[PDB]
Amino acid sequence: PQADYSGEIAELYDLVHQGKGKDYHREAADLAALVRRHSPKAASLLDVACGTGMHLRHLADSFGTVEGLELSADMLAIARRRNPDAVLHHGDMRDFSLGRRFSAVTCMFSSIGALAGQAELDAALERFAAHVLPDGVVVVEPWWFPENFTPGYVAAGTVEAGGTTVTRVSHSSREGEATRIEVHYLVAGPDRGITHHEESHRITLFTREQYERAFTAAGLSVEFMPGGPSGRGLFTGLPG
Amino acid sequence: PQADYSGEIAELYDLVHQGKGKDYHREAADLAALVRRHSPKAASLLDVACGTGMHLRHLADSFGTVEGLELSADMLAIARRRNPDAVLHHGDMRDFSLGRRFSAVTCMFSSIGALAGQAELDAALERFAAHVLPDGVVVVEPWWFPENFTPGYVAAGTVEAGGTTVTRVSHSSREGEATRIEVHYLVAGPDRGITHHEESHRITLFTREQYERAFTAAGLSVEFMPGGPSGRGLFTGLPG
Ligand SMILES: Cc1cn([C@H]2C[C@H](O)[C@@H](COP(=O)(O)OP(=O)(O)O[C@H]3O[C@H](C)[C@@H](O)[C@H](N)[C@H]3O)O2)c(=O)[nH]c1=O
Ligand SMILES: Cc1cn([C@H]2C[C@H](O)[C@@H](COP(=O)(O)OP(=O)(O)O[C@H]3O[C@H](C)[C@@H](O)[C@H](N)[C@H]3O)O2)c(=O)[nH]c1=O
Ligand SMILES: Nc1ncnc2c1ncn2[C@@H]1O[C@H](CSCC[C@H](N)C(=O)O)[C@@H](O)[C@H]1O
Ligand SMILES: Nc1ncnc2c1ncn2[C@@H]1O[C@H](CSCC[C@H](N)C(=O)O)[C@@H](O)[C@H]1O
Repeated sequence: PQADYSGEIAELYDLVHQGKGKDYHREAADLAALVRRHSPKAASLLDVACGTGMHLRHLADSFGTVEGLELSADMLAIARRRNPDAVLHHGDMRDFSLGRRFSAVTCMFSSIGALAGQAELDAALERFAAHVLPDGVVVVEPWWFPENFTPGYVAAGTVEAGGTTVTRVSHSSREGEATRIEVHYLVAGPDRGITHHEESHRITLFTREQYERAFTAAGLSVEFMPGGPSGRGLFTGLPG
Repeated sequence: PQADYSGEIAELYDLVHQGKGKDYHREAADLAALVRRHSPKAASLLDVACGTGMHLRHLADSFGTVEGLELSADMLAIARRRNPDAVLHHGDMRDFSLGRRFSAVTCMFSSIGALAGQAELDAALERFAAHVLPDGVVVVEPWWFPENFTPGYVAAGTVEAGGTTVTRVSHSSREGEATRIEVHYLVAGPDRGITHHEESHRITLFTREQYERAFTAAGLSVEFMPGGPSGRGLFTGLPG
């Protein structure tokens, strides 16, 4: 299985997540209101691990200048197509340097959990702090805390769009201090026939203290609020 | 991919077909009624390619004595558990010889489409007539005809049993004189994780007249009723 968000997996991302019920329009509106709460006059936003650019496409309608960073070229391609007039960088949230700062730096949908341990987490928070304006805000949607993760969780759904049926089923286990989530897809359409795809990801179960440590090492005050877009809450941090 | 109805594919059969809405109770009832129409005092019944023995289990409530014949040892094992007091034979519809005759010889759910070519169809029908009593009836549920099969058809459904989620997705193409149906499964549960399975079959697209000629060569009068249990109609033959 792949772990790199590429190929047909990357192609099926938007369809499966929309079918699961993810509402990027609501999420972007919530996020713009969160940002303006901590930074009333905020005018620009860097979305880190922006994936297919779905958040940016909507954040564009609340913020004058949006920008992305994304490690997977195949995810980035879809995002650039969707956000043709924004700058979207190919790069790595651990070690990136855009030479500018934004009112908000966001990292959504637990993309932070692709990092391996405290050192990587710390390095990414430090980069997020390096790209935020002095009156701005950094927003990170965490993965589950270890005590709130349910090993053995099964998600299964099937959606169809434009002649094609796509079933996605995931199963998750605890693997050391991370979730191993294994995801299988069957994709069937009249002319193309049926194929099976798979991916597999390790998503780190950082504790609240570990996120907090990373924010604080970056010069950011930190606040957690439970709930948020995926039930995992949101951290925000403010420089100074 | 397997073609032989074995292993996990055989274990999944009942759940997926019942999940798809197949009602062997109502089909058994209909079949028993149809049998009696033609042979009012009918007492015994042979189910050829009986698979998991689902029809047999309900036909037992209508006919004094039921028996089956199945090629696949793994399907048959399921059928023997389900029908512990009936005789179920391990054998081939193309050439079996049981030593006795029955009021009804049935062959249901397009099992007859595993045969290729007029010679095999003929052979099977002559065996069915070699096992029917003189006042009894042969019932064969055909596959689609070449004129009414829908190429490109995709089926997808999900069912859950015992904590396990099973998703089955089929694609069907016209592969010459048969339907190629390729079936994929994803099976997931909290304790067992996810597993993928696949089968693929050619199911022969015999014309109406090919079945008619098989029944005729076998000594049976033949009638066709459109619709039937699965949309494909039903043929019935009476020795004579
Ligand atoms: C709702 C719920 C979820 N979970 C965990 C279980 C499983 O690891 C995950 C939900 O699985 P999913 O719905 O198949 O995954 P999701 O759409 O959330 O996407 C997640 O996994 C994919 C692979 C990542 O790209 C994505 N960034 C993640 O959010 O979240 C829990 O532990 N408890 C819960 O109540
Ligand atoms: C609804 C419909 C279906 N079809 C064809 C398309 C496909 O070949 C078949 C439906 O496939 P399915 O629902 O996946 O299959 P089904 O449950 O009927 O099982 C069939 O294929 C399996 C492999 C055999 O063991 C079984 N003996 C067959 O009935 O029927 C048609 O031609 N016209 C139709 O209107
Ligand atoms: N080190 C890294 N730097 C930047 N992006 C990364 C990364 N590791 C993983 N990712 C990206 O993180 C994303 C996780 S999926 C979430 C994508 C998007 N934020 C959304 O909400 O839909 C994928 O696009 C993946 O390629
Ligand atoms: N030559 C042959 N003789 C006997 N059974 C056969 C066969 N070729 C295929 N089969 C059986 O045909 C069945 C098709 S599935 C239909 C099974 C059952 N009649 C039901 O209605 O649910 C499978 O059990 C397969 O193993």
